[PDB]
Amino acid sequence: TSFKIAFIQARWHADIVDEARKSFVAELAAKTGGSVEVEIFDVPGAYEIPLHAKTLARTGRYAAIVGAAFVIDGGIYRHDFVATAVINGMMQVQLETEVPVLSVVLTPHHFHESKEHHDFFHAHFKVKGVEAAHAALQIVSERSRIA
Amino acid sequence: TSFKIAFIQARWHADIVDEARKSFVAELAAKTGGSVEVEIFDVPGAYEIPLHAKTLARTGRYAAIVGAAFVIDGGIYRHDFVATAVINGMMQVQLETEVPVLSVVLTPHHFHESKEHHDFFHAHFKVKGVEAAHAALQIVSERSRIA
Amino acid sequence: NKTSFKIAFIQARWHADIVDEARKSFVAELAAKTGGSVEVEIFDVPGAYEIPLHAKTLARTGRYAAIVGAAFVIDGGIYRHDFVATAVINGMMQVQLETEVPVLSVVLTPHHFHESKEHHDFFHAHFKVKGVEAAHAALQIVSERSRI
Amino acid sequence: TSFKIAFIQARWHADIVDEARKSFVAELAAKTGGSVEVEIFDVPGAYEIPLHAKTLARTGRYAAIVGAAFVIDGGIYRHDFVATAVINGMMQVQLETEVPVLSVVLTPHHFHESKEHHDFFHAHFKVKGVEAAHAALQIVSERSRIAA
Amino acid sequence: SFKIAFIQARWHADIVDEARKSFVAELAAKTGGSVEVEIFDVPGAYEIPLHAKTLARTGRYAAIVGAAFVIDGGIYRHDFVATAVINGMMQVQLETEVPVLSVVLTPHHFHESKEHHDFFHAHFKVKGVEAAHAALQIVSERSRIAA
Amino acid sequence: TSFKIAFIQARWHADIVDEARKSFVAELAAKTGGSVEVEIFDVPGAYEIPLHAKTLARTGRYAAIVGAAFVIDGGIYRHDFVATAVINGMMQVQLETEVPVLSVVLTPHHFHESKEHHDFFHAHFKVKGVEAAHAALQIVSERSRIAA
Amino acid sequence: TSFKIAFIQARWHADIVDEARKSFVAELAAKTGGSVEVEIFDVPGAYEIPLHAKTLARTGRYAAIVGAAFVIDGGIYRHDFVATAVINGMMQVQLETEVPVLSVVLTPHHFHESKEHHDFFHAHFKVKGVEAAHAALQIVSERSRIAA
Amino acid sequence: KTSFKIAFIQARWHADIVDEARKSFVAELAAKTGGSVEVEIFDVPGAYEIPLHAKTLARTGRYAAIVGAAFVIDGGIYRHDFVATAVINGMMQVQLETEVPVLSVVLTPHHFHESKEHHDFFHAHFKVKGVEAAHAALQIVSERSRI
Amino acid sequence: SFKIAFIQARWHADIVDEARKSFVAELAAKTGGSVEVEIFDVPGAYEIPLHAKTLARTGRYAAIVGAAFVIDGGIYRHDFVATAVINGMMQVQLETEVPVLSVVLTPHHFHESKEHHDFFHAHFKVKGVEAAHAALQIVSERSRIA
Amino acid sequence: TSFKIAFIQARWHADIVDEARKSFVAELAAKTGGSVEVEIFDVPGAYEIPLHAKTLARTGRYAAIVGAAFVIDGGIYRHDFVATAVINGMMQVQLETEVPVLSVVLTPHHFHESKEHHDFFHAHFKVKGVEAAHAALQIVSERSRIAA
Ligand code: NA
Ligand code: NA
Ligand code: NA
Ligand code: NA
Ligand code: NA
Ligand code: NA
Ligand code: NA
Repeated sequence: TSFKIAFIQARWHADIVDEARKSFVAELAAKTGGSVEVEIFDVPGAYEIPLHAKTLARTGRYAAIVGAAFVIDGGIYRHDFVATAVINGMMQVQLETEVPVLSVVLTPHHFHESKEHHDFFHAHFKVKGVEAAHAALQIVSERSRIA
Repeated sequence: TSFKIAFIQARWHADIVDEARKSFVAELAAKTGGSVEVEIFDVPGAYEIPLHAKTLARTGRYAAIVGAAFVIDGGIYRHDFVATAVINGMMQVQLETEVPVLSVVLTPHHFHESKEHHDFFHAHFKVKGVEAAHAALQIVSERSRIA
Repeated sequence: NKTSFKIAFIQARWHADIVDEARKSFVAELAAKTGGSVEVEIFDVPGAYEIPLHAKTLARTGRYAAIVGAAFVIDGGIYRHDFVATAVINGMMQVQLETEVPVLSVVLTPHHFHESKEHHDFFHAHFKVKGVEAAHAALQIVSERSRI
Repeated sequence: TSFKIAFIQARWHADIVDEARKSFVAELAAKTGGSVEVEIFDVPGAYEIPLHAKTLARTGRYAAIVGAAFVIDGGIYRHDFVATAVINGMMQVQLETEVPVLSVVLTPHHFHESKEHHDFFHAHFKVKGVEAAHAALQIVSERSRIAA
Repeated sequence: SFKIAFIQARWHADIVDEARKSFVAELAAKTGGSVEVEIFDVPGAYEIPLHAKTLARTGRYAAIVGAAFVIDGGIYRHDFVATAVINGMMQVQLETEVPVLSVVLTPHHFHESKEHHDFFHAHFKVKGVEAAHAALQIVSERSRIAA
Repeated sequence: TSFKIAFIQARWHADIVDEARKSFVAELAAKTGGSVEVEIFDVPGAYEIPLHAKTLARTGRYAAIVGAAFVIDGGIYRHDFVATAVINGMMQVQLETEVPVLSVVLTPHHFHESKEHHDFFHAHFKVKGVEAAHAALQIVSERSRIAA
Repeated sequence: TSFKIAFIQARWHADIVDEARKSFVAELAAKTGGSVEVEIFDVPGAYEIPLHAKTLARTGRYAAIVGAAFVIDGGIYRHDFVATAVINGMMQVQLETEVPVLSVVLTPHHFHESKEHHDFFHAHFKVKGVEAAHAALQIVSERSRIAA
Repeated sequence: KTSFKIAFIQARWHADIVDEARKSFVAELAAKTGGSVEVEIFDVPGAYEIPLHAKTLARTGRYAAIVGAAFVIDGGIYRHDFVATAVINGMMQVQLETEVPVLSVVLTPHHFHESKEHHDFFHAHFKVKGVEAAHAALQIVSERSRI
Repeated sequence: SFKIAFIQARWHADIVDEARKSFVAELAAKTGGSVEVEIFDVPGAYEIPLHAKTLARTGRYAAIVGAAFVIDGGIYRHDFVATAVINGMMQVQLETEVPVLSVVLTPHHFHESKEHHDFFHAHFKVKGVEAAHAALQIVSERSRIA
Repeated sequence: TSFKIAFIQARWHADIVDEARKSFVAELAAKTGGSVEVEIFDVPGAYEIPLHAKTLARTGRYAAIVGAAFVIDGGIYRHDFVATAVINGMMQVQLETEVPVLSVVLTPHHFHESKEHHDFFHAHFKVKGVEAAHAALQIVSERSRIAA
C-alpha cells in the first residue's frame, strides 16, 4: 500500500490553499501511517499546475497527483478562462499520463476578500483536503483492482 | 454472456446514482436476460470517470462503458469546470479508444439537498438508468452492424 | 455531367418525430439536386452524445465524403444539456479534423423548447429547412474538398 | 516579400462576410502589390472552416490561412456551440500545422436581420478585413523572422 | 542563466506594454539582469498560442509569456477568442513541456474611457510583475524537479 | 348580458398584434353573438397603453380593457424596461380604476425579423387572442358575480 | 373565531393549482373544523388576481385573501413581467386595504410541460397549499392580536 | 390643421447622440405639421431628472404630450439599470398621474463602449428614433383628443 | 419612552433568530434597556410589509425591522417575493414616515447544507448588531431633525 | 434670498462616499459663490435614504436633495433589491415632494474590497461628486426657469 502522491499547490490564496494540503496530508498519513508519501510542489498559479502535473506524472513515481488552488473571481479579470483551462488541463494530463489527478482546484460562486468569506473557506478547504485524501486513496486503490 | 459493459459510478450522491445503476443493470437483464453482463466500478467523483473509462475501455474487455454521477451545483463552488471536463473527457476517451462511453453523468439545473429534490432524482435516475440501458444495447448493436 | 458520392446521416433517436424531418428533408433535396447521384445512408444512434464516435467510425471507413449528425439537443428543464451539446458539437469537429471527412452539423439546440403543439410544430417544420440547407452544405463542401 | 494566403469564407451572410474579404484583398493588394496572393475558398458554414483550413494548411502552399464568417445568434438555435468549435478548431489546426490561421469569424453580441444591424456590420466587416490583412502580413513576417 | 519569450499582442499596446515593461524590469532587478527576455509582437491574442508553440519548440526558452488585453469589444464576442487563446497556451505548454505563463487578461468591464484605460494601464504593471515573479518561480520549481 | 371592451393595440408589429385583435374580436362575437362590442384604440407603442387604458377605463363605459402589443427585444435597445413599466402599468391602471385590464402585451424570448419567427407569432397571437377573449368574458362575468 | 378567506385562483394549470386549493381548504378545515370559511374565486390567469383580491378585500368580508396560480415560463413568452406585476399587485393591494393577501402564486425555476414536472408540482402544490393554510391562520390571528 | 405644444426633455448626457433625436424629432414635426406643433426643449442633467421635470411640465397643461430623451448606457463602471428603470417607470408614473402622454426616447442600448463605430451608429440611429417619437407624438395626441 | 417593532418571518427561524436575539442584545446594550423591542412573529417575508404598516400606523413604534431569510429554495423563484417585500417595507415607510429597517436578507447562495446553515446562523448575529446600530442611528437622526 | 441642498450620505463606505460629498460641496461652493448651504445628513445605509429624503424634502427647506451611498454586491447577500428600492425611492419621493432628488447612490459592477478597487472608487467618487454638484445646480436652475 506504499505509494507516492504529488500535491501541487498554487502560491495564491495560500492561507486557504494550505488548509487543504495540511488536511490532505493529515488524512492521508493518518490512514497510511507514512505508507502513502505525499510529496509537495509549489507552483505560481493554478495555471501553472497542469504542466507540472504532467511532468511529475511522467516520472512514474506517483500513483496520483493533486492540484490544489483557489481560483476566484478576482473582481478585476475573468477567472473562468483559466479555471477552465486548468480543470481541463489536469483532466487531459491524466488521460495522457494514465495517472489519476484529483482536483482540489476550487472556484467558489462568491468570494470577496473579507473575514467572513476568508474564514469560511480557510475552514472548508480543510474538509476538501480530507475529502481529497479519501478520494486520492480510493482511486489509486480501485485502479490497482483493475490492473 | 454476449458482451460486457463497465458501469463507472461516482461515490457522491450514491443514494441517487445507485438508483440509475440499479435500473440500468435491471433493464439490460429485462432486455438481454443476462446475455449482457454489467460490471460495476466505483470511483470517488465524476472527475475520475474519464480516466477510469479510458483505462477500462482500452482493456478491450467492454463493448461499452457507462459513466454515472450526479454532478450538481454544490452550493459552494462551481460544478461546471468539473462537469465539462467530465462530459467532454468521456467524449474524448471514447473517440480515442472507439469504445462507446454513454453518459449518465447528469447535472440538474437546481438541487438543494432537500427532501423534495432528493426524492425527485432518486426517482428520476431510475428512468435515466433504463434509458442508458436501452441506449447502450442500441449503440452497441448499431456499431457491430457497421464493421 | 454528374459526379456521385456517399453521405452517412447519423441521427439520435430522441425527438425522432422532429429529427426525422431533417433527415427526410435532407434526403429529398439531394434527390432533387443529385437524383440519386448522391446516396444518403442513415444510421440510428441513441443520443446526440453517441454521434461523434459513430461519425468517426463511419468516416474512417472512407465510404463517405461527408458525415451528417442530426440531433435535437434540448434543455429538458431537468438536466443541463449544454455539457453534452458542447461535447457533441466539439466532438464532431474533432472527428472531422481527425478524419479529414466533413461532418456537417444538424445537431441543433433551440433557445427555448417546452413539449407543446406550438413548439413541436415549429421545429417539426423548421427541421425541414435545416435539412435542405444541410444538403446544399453537404454538396457544397464535398465538391469544394474535391477541387483540392 | 511574396507568399500565399488561403482565405476560407462561409457562404452565410455573404453580403457582410464578403466585405471583410474584399477589404482583406484590397489591403494586401496595396501593402504588397501583387506579392501576397490571396486564394479564396468558399465553404457552406463556419463549421466547415476548421477542417478546410486544416486541409489547405497541410499543403504547405499557404503562409497563413484566414477564416471569415459572420456567426450570429439566429434567434432560433444557439449558435455559440458552433462558434466555440470553430474558433477553437482553427486554433487547433494552426497549432497542429503551425500555419497561422487568422480569425475573422466574428460573432456579434446582437444582430436581428434589420437594416441598421445589417448595414453596421456590412460596414464594419470592411474594417475587420483590413485588420485581418495587417494581422496576416504581420504574423507572417514575424514568423519568418523568428525562423531565421 | 536562462531566456524567456515574451509574446505580446499589438492590440491595446499602451496597456499590454505596461505589463511587459515591468516584467522585463522585475526580471532585471530580480536576476541582476541574468535572464534574457526576448520580446515578440503578434497581431492579437489569437496569434499567441501558435507563436508560443513555435518559440517554445525551439528549446531556447525556459518559459514563455503570453501577454494580451482581450476585452469585450462591445461589438463582437471576445470570450470565444479568449478561451481559444487561454486554452491554447495551456495546450501548447503541455505539448511542449515549456511553461507558458498567461498575462492574457480579460477584464470584466472596459469601455476605453479615461478612468478605465488608466486603470488597466496601471494594473498591467502590477500583473507584469507577478508574471515576472511567476516565471522565475515556475522555471526554478521545474528544474528543482529535473534534478 | 352585454358590455363593452376597450381593445388597445400598439401600432408596432401590427401584422402580429393584429392576428390577436382579430381572433379576440371574433371569438367574442362568435360566442356572445355580437352582444359584446369590442372597441379598438390604436396607440403608438406598448408604452402608450397604460395611460390609454386608464383614460378609457375611467369613462366607465368598458367592463374591461385589453392591452395588446408585441414587445420584442429589437436587438438594439433593451425592451424589458418598457415591458416592465407596461405590464406593471396596466396592472396599476386596473387597480386604480377597478376595471379589468387583460394583457396581450407579449414579450417573446426571441424574435428576429425572420420568416419562421414572424409566421410563428402571426399564428400564435391568433391563439393568444382567443384566450384573452375568454379571459375577458371570464373576469368580466366573474367580477359581476362577486358584485351581486 | 369565524372569519372568511377569499381564495382566488387562476384556471391555467388547474390540475396543479387545484391541489393547493384542495390542500388549503382541507387542511384549513382540519385545523378549524369549518370555523374558517374558505370562499373560492376563479380568475382567468394570475394577472387578474390582484384586482379581484382588491375588490374582494374592499368588501371587508374576508380576514385574508389567497392568490393561487402557477406562473410558468411558457417557453414562448417571458412570464416574469406578469409574475412580477402580480406578486407586486397582491403586495400593493394588501398594503392598500390592510387585508392580508398571501401568495401561492408560484413561479418555479424550471417546468417544461411533461409528466416529470407535472407530477412533482401537482404533488408539491399540495404542500404549498397546506403551508398556505397555516400561513393564513397565523397571520389572520397575529394580526387580530395587534387589535387588542 | 390642429396645433399643440410638446415638451421635449433631454438629458445632457451623451447629447452627442441624444441631440440627434431631438433634432430629427423637431425636424419631422416641422416637416409633418408645418410648425403647427411646437416642440419646446428642456435640458436636464441626467435621465433620472426627467420624470420630475416631465411631471412638473405636465401639470402645467400646456403640453398635449411630453417627451423624455436620453441615452442611458452602461458606463461600464456603475450599473445603469437601476436608474434606467426608475426613469422609464417614472415617466410611466407621471403620465398616469397627469394623464399627459410622456413618450420615451430614453433608450438604453445593449452594448456601447464609446467606440467611434458605436458612437456613430447611435449618433446615427437616434435620428431614426427621434423621428419615430414624432410620429408617435402626433399619433397619441390625436388619439387622445378624440376622447 | 420609545419602542421598536421587530417583524420576523418564521421560515429559517433558526437563522433569523440570531439576527433577532443579536438585535435585541445590542439594542438593549447601546441604550441601557431604555428601548423596548416588540417581537412580532409573522408567516413569511411577504407578510412583513403589511404588518410593518399596520404597526407603523399605531404610532407606538419609532422604527420597525423586517427580519427574514429570503432564499432561492431551488424549486420556485424567490426574487419575486423578495423584491415585493424589500420594496414593500420601503413603501410602507414612506407612507408612515416611520423607519423600517431591512433584515430581510437574500443570500447569493444558500443550499440547505450544514456549512451554509452554519455560516449564516453566525452572520445573522453580525447583522442583528448592524440592525440595532442603524435603528438607533436613524431613529436618532430623524429626531435630530423635526 | 438663499438656498440649501440636502445631502443625505449613508454611513457605509465613508472613505469613498465622503469623497463624493467633499467634492460635491467643494464644487457647489465654487459655482455658487458660497451661496448654497449643503446640509449633511448621515444615514445608516442607502435604504434609510429615501425616507430621510422625503422627510427633508417636505420641510421645503431644500431646493434639491442628493442621496449618496456606495451600494455594492457584498458577495454574501444580494444588493440589487435594496439598491432598487433606494433608486426607486428617491424617484418616488422627488415625484411626491416635487423636490429634485439626485442620486449618488452608485452600484458598481464589480467591487471586491481590494486595493485597486478601493482606490479607484475613492478617486472616482470625487468625480461623481462633482457631476452631482453640476447636476444639482443645473436642475435647480432648470426648474427655476420653468415656473414663469
Ligand atoms: Na448518453
Ligand atoms: Na453544418
Ligand atoms: Na485574428
Ligand atoms: Na520587439
Ligand atoms: Na405568503
Ligand atoms: Na414611445
Ligand atoms: Na425606453
